[PDB]
This record gives sequence, C-alpha cells and structure tokens, in this order.
Amino acid sequence: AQNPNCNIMIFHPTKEEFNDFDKYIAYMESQGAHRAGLAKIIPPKEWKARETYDNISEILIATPLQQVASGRAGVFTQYHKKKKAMTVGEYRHLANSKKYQTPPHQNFEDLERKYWKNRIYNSPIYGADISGSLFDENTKQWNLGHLGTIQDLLEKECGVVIEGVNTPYLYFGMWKTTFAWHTEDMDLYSINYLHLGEPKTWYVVPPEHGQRLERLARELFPGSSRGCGAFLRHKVALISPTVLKENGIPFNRITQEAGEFMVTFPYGYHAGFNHGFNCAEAINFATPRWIDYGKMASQCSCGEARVTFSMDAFVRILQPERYDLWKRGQD
Ligand SMILES: O=C(O)CNC(=O)C(=O)O
Ligand SMILES: [Mg+2]
Ligand code: NI
Ligand SMILES: [Zn+2]
Repeated sequence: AQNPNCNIMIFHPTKEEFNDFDKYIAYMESQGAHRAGLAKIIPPKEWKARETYDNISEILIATPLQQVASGRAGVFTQYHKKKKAMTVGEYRHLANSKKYQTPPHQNFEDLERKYWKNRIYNSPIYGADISGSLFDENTKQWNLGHLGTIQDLLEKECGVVIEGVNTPYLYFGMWKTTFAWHTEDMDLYSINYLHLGEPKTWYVVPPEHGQRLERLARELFPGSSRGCGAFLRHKVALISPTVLKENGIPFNRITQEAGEFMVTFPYGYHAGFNHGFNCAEAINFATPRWIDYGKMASQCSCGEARVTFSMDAFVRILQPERYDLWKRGQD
C-alpha cells in the first residue's frame, strides 16, 4: 500500500505532465496521495495563472463576513456576521490596517502559535464564496474555470444526464480568517489555487480516520451534535492541533504559499487559517473514484447547511432514499 502513514505529499509536475489534469490526479492517487486527505502541487516554473494581478481592486465583495468566535482558545465555534459591501481595494486596505494586520513574528511556527492562542479574541473579515475566476482565458493548463464538470463525470460513469453547473469561487482573506473543520459537499474533491498574497495553513485528517474526528466533535460540541447528525456540514467548528493530539486524532499540517495548488480528496476533513491579505480560487470536482463516496456522504437535514442548486441532482441520483428528507432541510 502506498503512503501507509498518510503523510501529505508534495508534487512537482513538469510542463509535459501538467497538460492532462485527470491523468495527473490519477498519478497522485497511484502514489498514495489521497491517503493523507490533501496534497500540494507546485506548478512547473514555466506556468502562470495570469500575467499580473494589477487590475483586481475593483472586484466587489458584496457580503464580507465578520467571523465571530465563541468557546475556548482550542475548541470554539464561529458565526458569520454580514457586513456592508466593499471592493477588493477597500478590503486590502482594511486587511493592512493596524487593527487587522498580521503581527510581528519569527517564522510560520510562531505565527501558528499566535493564531491558536489569540484567534478567539478577534473577529477578522473574510470575502468568501464569490463566484468568479482570476485565471486568464488563455491559460490552458490547470485553469480552474475550464475543468470537466461534475455533472459530466456523473453522466460518463452512471449514464444519467442531470441539470446543474459547477463554477469557481474566489476567497479574499486576511490575518486570522478561518475555515472550519469540514469535508466538501457530497464528499467531493476540491482544488484550491493561492493566486496572491500571504500564506494559508491547512490541517487535515486522513479519510480512513474521519470518523474519529466526527466522534471527537460530537463530544466537544454536544448541543450541536444533538441538533443535527451531521453538524460539521455547518462549517462552524474549530478544534486546535493541541486538542487533536490530546485526543489521539491522526492529522497533518502544511502551509500553502502563493502560486501553489492544494487538492483535497474525498472525505478528507480539513480546516485552516490565512496569514494575511490573500486571494484564493477554488472549485469542487469529481473522478470515477469519487462516486462511491458520493453515495455514502452524510447529509445535514436540520436545515442549517443550506447548499447549491447543483447538489440536488447529486442527492437525487446517488442517495434516492435520503432525497425526500434532505430536500425538506433545503426547503
Ligand atoms: O480557502 C478556504 O477558505 C477554504 N477552502 C477550502 O476549504 C477548499 O478549497 O476546500
Ligand atoms: Mg478590478
Ligand atoms: Ni474545503
Ligand atoms: Zn444540520
């Protein structure tokens, strides 16, 4: 078995190997990358996502989200408070203000210590889930707006044509902006490209150990657990690496820098935080190996998780028994 300790693998494809996306994902998996739940892909030196980032300040963040925490330093939840619209230019200025900027620090490790110590006492503002793309239309390789669609993958594997579309999303982050512990909708893969700015630190639990994370989460968030059998779908719970180590949960950590891709694999729980002003682009995708995960994915039916139009058809075809109850939670 390849990668039996489930370590995060880092890949360095040649320009030749960067031509065929599907084939490279399949290569990574042949080397055991999926066991970790997350992989890093450094693009060939000749590759670029676009010529410059000089003209992005007029992008609108229609609903910036202030991330308000409750709980203790290592075990907390966050809620999102809606703020007034601002442009990317305005957001970058805010990120760099004395109130929100990254603090002095020695290295990534010191910054990580400071995040876990202090996150709960601040409320950073995140520009999340903005439909759109920063890839140049002439970038032919690993262009997240030109991937094969999940709907076409399900059609090719299962023979059923379904409605729905699949487009990327932009994330504008600042110091301490946080992504809570989750897997993707329908336990899909995701791919994330850090276009610019400061890094993003990731934590991941191997897919083979996801249920251990879920059990710990039920113990640490006992009211949430009673309210919904899949409350991590709400994307609000944070658990520190110290707490995970104390409870014997297997996980790994890695820092992503500007110009690098991360891939999350089906049922790989992940969480993390941004180091300072940055812009990431991400999209879900599928492969033939995903189908069985899709069929088994948990769902939130309490009504909190509230998801896209396109997830309907996935639930309808892959999880017909669940479909009825899950749509009640959607409506
Ligand atoms: O970048 C973020 O805030 C969160 N991204 C993801 O969870 C992802 O790409 O799967
Ligand atoms: Mg602009
Ligand atoms: Ni994710
Ligand atoms: Zn729920």
